[PDB]
Amino acid sequence: LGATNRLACYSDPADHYSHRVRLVLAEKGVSVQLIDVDPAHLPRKLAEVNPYGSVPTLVDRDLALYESTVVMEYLEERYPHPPLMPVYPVARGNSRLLMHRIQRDWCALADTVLDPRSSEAARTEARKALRESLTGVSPLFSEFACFMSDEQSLVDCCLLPILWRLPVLGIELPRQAKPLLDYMERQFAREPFQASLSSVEREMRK
Amino acid sequence: RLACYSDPADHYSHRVRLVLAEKGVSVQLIDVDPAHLPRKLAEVNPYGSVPTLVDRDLALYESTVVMEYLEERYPHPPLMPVYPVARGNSRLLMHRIQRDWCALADTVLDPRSSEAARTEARKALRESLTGVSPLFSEFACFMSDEQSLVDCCLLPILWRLPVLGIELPRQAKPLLDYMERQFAREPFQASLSSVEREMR
Repeated sequence: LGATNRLACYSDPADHYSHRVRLVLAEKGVSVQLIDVDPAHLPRKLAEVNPYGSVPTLVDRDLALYESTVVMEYLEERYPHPPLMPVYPVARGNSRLLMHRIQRDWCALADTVLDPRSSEAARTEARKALRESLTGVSPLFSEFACFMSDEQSLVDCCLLPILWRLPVLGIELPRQAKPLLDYMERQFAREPFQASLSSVEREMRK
Repeated sequence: RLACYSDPADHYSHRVRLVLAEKGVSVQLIDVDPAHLPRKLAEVNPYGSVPTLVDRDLALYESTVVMEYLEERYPHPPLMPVYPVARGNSRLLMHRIQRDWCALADTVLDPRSSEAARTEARKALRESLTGVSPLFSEFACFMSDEQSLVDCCLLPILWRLPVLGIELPRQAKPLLDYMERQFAREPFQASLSSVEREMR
């Protein structure tokens, strides 16, 4: 009788994967009960719906979804307004490809830097590799208002939680990265990004 | 023609050959040796991965990106449910097939792996498949009554059981029944490489 019946999200307030989803929810303006989870003490209602006990986990009546991209895609399709994906197959495939490249080229490296199981070498090299990669891609931010598009999209939702975390990743971008820095300044100021932040995430910057 | 860079032995490439077969689209298949990466593939895919789909101005890779592209590009016949909830459940089940079954299949087949990891992966895979067999009685396809990208992830692993060193127990009848009809389907037969044939 106590089964889930309202939209809610099990979210680790410190975790960039959870941030992705909180950001997509904030862009959609939908009503959602955020449920903070400690990643070392999973709640019981989460375990009985996600046998991997990962977050973010999105639940609603007769619904349990996890893995951030599954969730984000569910959200884009369930709540079309406003659109965070292009509609036609070519553009849509290019946005999904770019989300996969962000995951492998950037998110993986951030995860290596943050994970206490990483060796010294691994963390340092990843941290350096991530800094050089973002520096490398920076000129592309002079070409579109968002990342590889003039439109807010799930691409941005994947990238922004990492960029928000550069200080906690021990990374600073050089002056030549102005375009990427300008993107960050614009994007962090948007109301939906400001709404996506947990308190612990706020405390990660000034 | 659309072109597809495909490793004829690789289950991930098999997924995309199978989707292409389901959609009946005319495709130039270019076989790739993982040891020797074609220049024209390097030009469009900086990771040198397969399967890779190329059209004019289009280069897609990662098997799920490619499969979803093919579902949206060539809508007939549909390989995904139309509505957001059932589609989310279909994507979730593809994720679970990936982490529970494909990852185990990958460790078995990787020549880099130690013998102990290969042994446990075989056993884990054998048991999970045997456990879900009852589900195959409830639906014509895997967790649905319509051919789907879910089956497309699953079938290349099922095909590969003998090379993985797994036989399903006689009690797994609904799963075997699913295989018996699924393997005989014209698109599935169209999907097989000469090397995949040689695995049974």
